[PDB]
Amino acid sequence: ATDFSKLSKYVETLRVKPKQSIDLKKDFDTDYDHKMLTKEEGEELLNLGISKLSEIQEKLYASGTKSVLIVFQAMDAAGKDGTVKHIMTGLNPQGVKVTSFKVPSKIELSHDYLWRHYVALPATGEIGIFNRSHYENVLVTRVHPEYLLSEQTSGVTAIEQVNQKFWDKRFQQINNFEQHISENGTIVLKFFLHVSKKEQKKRFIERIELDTKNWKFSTGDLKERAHWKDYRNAYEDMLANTSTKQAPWFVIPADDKWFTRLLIAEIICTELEKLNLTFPTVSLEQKAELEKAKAELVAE
Ligand SMILES: O=P(O)(O)C(Nc1cc(Cl)cc(Cl)c1)P(=O)(O)O
Repeated sequence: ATDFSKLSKYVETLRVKPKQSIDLKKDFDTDYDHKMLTKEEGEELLNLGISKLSEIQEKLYASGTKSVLIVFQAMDAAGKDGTVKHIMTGLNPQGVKVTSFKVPSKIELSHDYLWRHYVALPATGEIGIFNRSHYENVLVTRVHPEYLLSEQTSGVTAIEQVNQKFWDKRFQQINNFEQHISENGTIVLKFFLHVSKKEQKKRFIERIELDTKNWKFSTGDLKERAHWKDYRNAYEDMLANTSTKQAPWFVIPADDKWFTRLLIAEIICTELEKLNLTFPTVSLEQKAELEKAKAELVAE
């Protein structure tokens, strides 16, 4: 009945189940038109979600036991960078690291495609946010197989060699990677921000018309949009083969940003709450030390 219980219920429908097939036009909304709360209420609940998340982070850091890896993927202008900024703003910098994986360096191209991601994994007690991730290697690379030609370790000397079997094998490799880290103390949560083609267009135009922001918009941004369908295919096949119970994907409607952020904060808090984190407790010995310390201070 409660608005929070409505949200909690709705959130469980966003998890990609391991056995399901994925049609992003039909099975998953870019916009939710049955919202259980107003924007204003959503904004106030998001702030609580960020505070709860900061509390969890501090308990995680003080514990130094599990690590947390949060992956974000999205089409351009879905609101991924803003979502990451908004979260980061409310967390302590000491225990939290954002890595944005760009075009690989020459050195990175001299290792397997997973190496730079493995290198950047979170240490125990830390939270690692991959803003773009290892998944780029079954997404941007799949839409533009020509990139595989610069990958010395990938074994591809001509794009005609690349077929469904090449992608199936990357999905297995990615799954093995995430299972391993999951079996060795890392909680893995993956978010695809799902924005409609129409809303992407409206965001592109809005930016182009802002004399304050339009220095940021290139011709290349259109080019990736012209591959909308190829990206959708790549995303579908990936979500259908790399969401496990242990490392789930969540598809988040991205067309209303406040709602996107709310949902992501909720899911992260919900999932991390299963860890039952608590702050350190003060033992009798420690209590005696405190009382002694305070006595000495007062005695000065
Ligand atoms: O990652 P975000 O989606 O937040 C991205 N926003 C954005 C906006 C426009 Cl109108 C065009 C393009 Cl190509 C991107 P950013 O500029 O915040 O990184």
